[PDB]
Amino acid sequence: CYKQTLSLTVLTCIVSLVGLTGNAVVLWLLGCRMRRNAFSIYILNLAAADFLFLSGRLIYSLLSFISIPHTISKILYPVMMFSYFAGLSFLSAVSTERCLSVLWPIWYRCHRPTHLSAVVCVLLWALSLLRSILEWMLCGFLFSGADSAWCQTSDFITVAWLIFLCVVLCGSSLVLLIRILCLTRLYVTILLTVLVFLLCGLPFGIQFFLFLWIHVDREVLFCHVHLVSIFLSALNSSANPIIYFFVGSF
Amino acid sequence: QARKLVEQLKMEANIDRIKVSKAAADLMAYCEAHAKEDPLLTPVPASENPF
Amino acid sequence: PEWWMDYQKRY
Amino acid sequence: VQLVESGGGLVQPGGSRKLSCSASGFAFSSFGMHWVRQAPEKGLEWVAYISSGSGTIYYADTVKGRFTISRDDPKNTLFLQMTSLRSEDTAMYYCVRSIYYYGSSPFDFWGQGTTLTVSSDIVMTQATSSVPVTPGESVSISCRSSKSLLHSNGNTYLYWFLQRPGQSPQLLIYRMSNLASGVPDRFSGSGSGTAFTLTISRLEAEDVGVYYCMQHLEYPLTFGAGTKLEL
Amino acid sequence: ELDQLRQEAEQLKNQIRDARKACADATLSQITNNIDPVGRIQMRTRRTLRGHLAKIYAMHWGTDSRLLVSASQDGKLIIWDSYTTNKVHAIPLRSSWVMTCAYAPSGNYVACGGLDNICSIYNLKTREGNVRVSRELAGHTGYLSCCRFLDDNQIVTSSGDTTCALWDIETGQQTTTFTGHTGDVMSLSLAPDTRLFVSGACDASAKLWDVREGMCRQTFTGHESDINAICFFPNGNAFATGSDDATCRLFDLRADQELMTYSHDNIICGITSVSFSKSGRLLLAGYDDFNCNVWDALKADRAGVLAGHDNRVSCLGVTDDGMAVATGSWDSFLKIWN
Amino acid sequence: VSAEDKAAAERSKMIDKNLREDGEKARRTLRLLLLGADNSGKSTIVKGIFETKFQVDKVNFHMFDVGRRKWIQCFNDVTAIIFVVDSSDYNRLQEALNDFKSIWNNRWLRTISVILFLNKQDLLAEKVLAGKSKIEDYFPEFARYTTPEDATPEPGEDPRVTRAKYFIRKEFVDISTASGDGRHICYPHFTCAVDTENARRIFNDCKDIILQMNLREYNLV
Repeated sequence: CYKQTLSLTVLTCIVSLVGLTGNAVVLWLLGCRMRRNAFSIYILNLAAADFLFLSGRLIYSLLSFISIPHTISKILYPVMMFSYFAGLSFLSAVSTERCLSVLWPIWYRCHRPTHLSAVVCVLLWALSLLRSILEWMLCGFLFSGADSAWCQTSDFITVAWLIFLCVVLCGSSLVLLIRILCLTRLYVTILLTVLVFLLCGLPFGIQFFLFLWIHVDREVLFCHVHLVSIFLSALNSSANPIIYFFVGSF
Repeated sequence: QARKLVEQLKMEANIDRIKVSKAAADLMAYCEAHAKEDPLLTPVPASENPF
Repeated sequence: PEWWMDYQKRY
Repeated sequence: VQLVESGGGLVQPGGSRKLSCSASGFAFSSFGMHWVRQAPEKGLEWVAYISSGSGTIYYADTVKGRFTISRDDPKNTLFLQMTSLRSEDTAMYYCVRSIYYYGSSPFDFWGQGTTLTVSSDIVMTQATSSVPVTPGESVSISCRSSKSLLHSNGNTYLYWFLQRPGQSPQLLIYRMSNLASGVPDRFSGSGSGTAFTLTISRLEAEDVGVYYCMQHLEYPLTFGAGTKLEL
Repeated sequence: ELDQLRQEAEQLKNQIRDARKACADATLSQITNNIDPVGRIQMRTRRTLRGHLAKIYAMHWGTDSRLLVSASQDGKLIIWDSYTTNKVHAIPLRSSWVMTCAYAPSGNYVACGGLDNICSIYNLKTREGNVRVSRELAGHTGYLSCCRFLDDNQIVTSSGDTTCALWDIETGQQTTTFTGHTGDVMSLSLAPDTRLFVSGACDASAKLWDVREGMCRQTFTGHESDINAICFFPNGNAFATGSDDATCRLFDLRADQELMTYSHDNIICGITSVSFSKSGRLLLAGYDDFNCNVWDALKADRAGVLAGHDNRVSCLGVTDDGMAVATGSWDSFLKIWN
Repeated sequence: VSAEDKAAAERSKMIDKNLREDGEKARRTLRLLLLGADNSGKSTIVKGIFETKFQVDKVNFHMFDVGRRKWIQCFNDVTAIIFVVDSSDYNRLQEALNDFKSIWNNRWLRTISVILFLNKQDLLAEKVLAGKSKIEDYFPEFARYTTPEDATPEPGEDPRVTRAKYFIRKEFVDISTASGDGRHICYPHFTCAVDTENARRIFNDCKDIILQMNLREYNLV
């Protein structure tokens, strides 16, 4: 299995590098701008969530080759997954307000509070933290000797949290298509953002927390599901500054 | 009617022009006499900028 | 718990 | 522009009262209002301050914890509620409007006050206490301070006030150099940090009274002992 | 007939043109060729003034070089303390369509006007604490483009009815009407001695007026599009103009023709505002291309750029002490450069 | 900060608290600009500045008419320009089509949409049924023009009027489709003098203008 592990891990770093710099430019461009519309605050927060995730993924992948302390991973994992989940919620938030722009356009442009995007983004940051602290408590050192049924619920909530973010993303994107139908870019962009989420961003996390409590073959699950999901996640986060910012910038 | 335009052009037709060579020197002298008093040209130290 | 591989031991 | 006050009268010690002042003639909401009291024979002492929007309230340590200041913007009225009155709280309470921006003149208007008869700090001193002067002659009133009143922004925060007999104090010089509106040009101000003077060239009648110098550098606002000019 | 009178105009228009070529013995470029270039001017944004919720069309400085007034389509004049970025006043306006703003030399008054054809004068410092209208000046049949003060009771206005006006605010009526433009007047500048003023109009012409008399002493015609901005040289013997043809031009009063042109093939956008520095060595012009340029007024070479705005740069001013430059834009922001 | 500079800062904060509050009222009102030559019935549709306020479906509208190549830059941030054209006076339709071209192709109105009310479709019916006046004398292309069979929303009116109608609408829409790049749209209507449905049409058109602004915020269109 030495071919597969080295092939994908090297590629993930290159995907990380092409995207980690692709999100710094977004953070630089959107940070300097002063207009800062509703869409831009979400993209700014989504670019921030990708920076920590790719930094964690790049650092983690390098240590698979080079040597370093093993305790470093203790401070590297619960930063990636705090940033992986924040980015996935910011995408469900973009499509929700994208739908509200079409259903109620006058309300969006005239009656929507100006700091709704700021408040919703800090709430989603708080929710991701609350999930992470709950996991570190019920699954780890503070319930180590109690029982193994306290980590199981912390993984059941996480899977139930990821499904909700798919329903909010896909439900919002489906309702928009109905309102417009009842236009080439509108279909292409909507179906592109859903597919890059369903099969590039969501697979990891769903398999990590499902298979963490369902037994499967080690060879299939590791070299073909866990490593492929790692590579796909960095592909989604790298693709987000393109799909959301630079498509409209040129 | 058209008597105003011909009367106005007469006023501008007879005025004391001076040479452009004398014009540039007078402008140049003002920009050399006061060249030490414009902060925008030569930046003033940070202890003299109110900004 | 028994079937968990290395990375499933995150903490 | 008017500031008429109500309340007052004899109060027993340990009691309570609510002094009130009403404004009519100016934008009361865009003004900060001060309370300054004056004992029967002593000088002027600063009590409390409420800002525009009521978002900033300061008190003197004598009245802190037992006096509350408030304003009613729709009704154009300023309050001051007493608790646990004392024998040191006997004075005539004045209401002062103050407006703060660049180039403004704070402590412009003083309303004739109400009499209540209950039955660190920048000390700054007026060395003289009484000046017998001849009409038409220039007179100089000087007061000094403990620390420099010249700020890093170039403003020397010292105010000169005049109290004619049986009248409310009015402003003459704000920030050590600037004449107030309606004040004759014969008045002038000069000085450095911890050294100030007020020159009244070509003195005239209806210009005799007790001259006060106030600091606005920091709270509490400290007045002077008061130098009076008599004929 | 009318042809005979119209034929005399063509005789003089060539007589002035001929008598004007007898004075061009050398150009301003040849004479100022052997003077050292200014260099590269590196100005950084020292302040940004926030609070306007719409486009800014005009600003004007105060003689104290610290306060400035700003106008915006939101319908509010704000007076700023540039050193501390504070807001001294916010003055609501009857009409939201404001094109001009003036700050009186004494500081007691600010003027405003626009599509309402009215120049409204405001009493800044008065009792009652608040800013109120002292006079609404009416009489123009077109929108108001620029207004400048000569005194607390003496004001010059330019309108889109091809006329400029001189007013007495105490009386409230026009004293002098300056006529002679065949198009809308977009800007005017006041001589430092307050005895002359130049007017730029949408007929590609610039006219020098005598305030005391009421006559057009000279007419300058060198542009090819609308003149949008105008500014005297500090000496009072020259002025610079800005046009929709992406050129700035310098005109001499005494010689009575153009001395220099400030063009560059990269610039194809019009010039909104123009201003000089305290000495006259720098010409600052604002452009529709979101940024401002700094020219060397004696060598015609670009000396820098002030690129900090996200929309059209609408206004531009230099303090009387030359410590700062303030720009405003349609992106609802002001910036103090140094 | 001194005591006075601190008090000045607190005043500056309260000016902000009122600037933003006024901005909220400004954000919920929709500004329009009314244009049209004299004889257009411009002032009689919603039944130097004359502001007019009407509200429909609890949405505030605000209409200005000026009584132009220079001041038109002020109205770079309006919701719509309402252009009002008499479809009866065949002499001056060329002026109307040239007036409309200059507004459509103006540098500062590149992203401003135009609602196009064609006044006096009742007077047009009289001139086209009476027979005294003919379009072909004024626009030669009318003779070689056939009514679109597909676009036939004509309820209970002569095909001669509908031929005359839809030809005048084409002459304006084609100016809109020529150089628009898709950033701004023209909405053509047909209003008489007794028409009362006018306020709704401006509203139903502004709801589409705002929808296309939001579809450009999210890079969808």
